[PDB]
Amino acid sequence: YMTPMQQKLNEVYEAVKNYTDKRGRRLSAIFLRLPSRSELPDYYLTIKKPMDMEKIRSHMMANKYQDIDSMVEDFVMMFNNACTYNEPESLIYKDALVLHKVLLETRRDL
Ligand SMILES: Nc1nnc(-c2ccccc2O)cc1N1CC[NH2+]CC1
Repeated sequence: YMTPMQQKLNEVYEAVKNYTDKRGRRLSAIFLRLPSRSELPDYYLTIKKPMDMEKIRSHMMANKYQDIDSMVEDFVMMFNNACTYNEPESLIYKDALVLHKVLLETRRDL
């Protein structure tokens, strides 16, 4: 069984994962797993602390987050990373902005 804190962390995680735009697209999809270092080596020269949602979920399911802010900080790092690597005109950049706002609104509601 999972702790109440794990259940709250999961509610925040699922809110980001499952958010859909007006067309029904989950903006989380590209963030679930980073490209490999072999695939995209220059990402890892620009981004000093890589993060994706696979990492966050396994940490949460390993009962390692002591509170909600610790998870939020990892999401914020991931979205900051996406917006550092990609240009502001790009779709991934814009998706990261929206999901960062979704994250904060979810934390406020909970
Ligand atoms: N351009 C990209 N930027 N960022 C990510 C990315 C993925 C997960 C977590 C954080 C991230 O920043 C992925 C990207 N692409 C995937 C598709 N193939 C081209 C590279």
